[PDB]
Amino acid sequence: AFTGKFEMESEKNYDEFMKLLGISSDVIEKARNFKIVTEVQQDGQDFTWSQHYSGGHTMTNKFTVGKESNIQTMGGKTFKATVQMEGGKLVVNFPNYHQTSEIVGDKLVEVSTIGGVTYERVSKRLA
Ligand SMILES: C[C@H](CCC(=O)NCC(=O)O)[C@H]1CC[C@H]2[C@@H]3[C@H](O)C[C@@H]4C[C@H](O)CC[C@]4(C)[C@H]3C[C@H](O)[C@]12C
Ligand SMILES: C[C@H](CCC(=O)NCC(=O)O)[C@H]1CC[C@H]2[C@@H]3[C@H](O)C[C@@H]4C[C@H](O)CC[C@]4(C)[C@H]3CC[C@]12C
Repeated sequence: AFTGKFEMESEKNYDEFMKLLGISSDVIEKARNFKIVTEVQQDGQDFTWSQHYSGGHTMTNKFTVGKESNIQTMGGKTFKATVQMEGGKLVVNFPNYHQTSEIVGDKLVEVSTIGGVTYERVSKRLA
């Protein structure tokens, strides 16, 4: 149950990480300067995050954890894989991608891998 409103303030390897994944400039220009917000909603197996960035564009995804072909990017591009829970933390696995998504303490903490190279992110809640 990841639900809430969270503000980000940490980006590590950000400009290279988001390019490799397939952001041209759109989300990364907004993240480096303004640092992204979100509103999350989890209904057991069913999941939704909605994110918002500087000019007040929305990007959402809605998927069922352990189900496939409903999951989409910061840009909102759809993909097919199996999102998995392990210790209550959400992960996908790909040839080119991996990541893991969790709550530590009261703070929200994410650690990600593309092409074998690492990203990590940090956020504070105010729901
Ligand atoms: C507000 C931002 C948005 C990320 C973004 O779009 N950044 C562009 C960039 O990284 O440059 C992040 C910070 C940490 C994220 C959370 C962490 O992964 C932990 C936690 C993981 C859950 O599985 C789903 C909700 C969420 C709260 C995540 C939702 C949302 O994703 C958050 C709270
Ligand atoms: C940073 C990556 C990818 C960004 C990207 O590929 N952008 C391409 C584009 O913008 O064109 C983000 C975007 C959306 C994310 C997924 C969606 O938010 C849904 C899902 C949520 C769980 O916390 C973790 C797994 C999972 C499945 C997320 C894994 C990391 C993804 C795939």
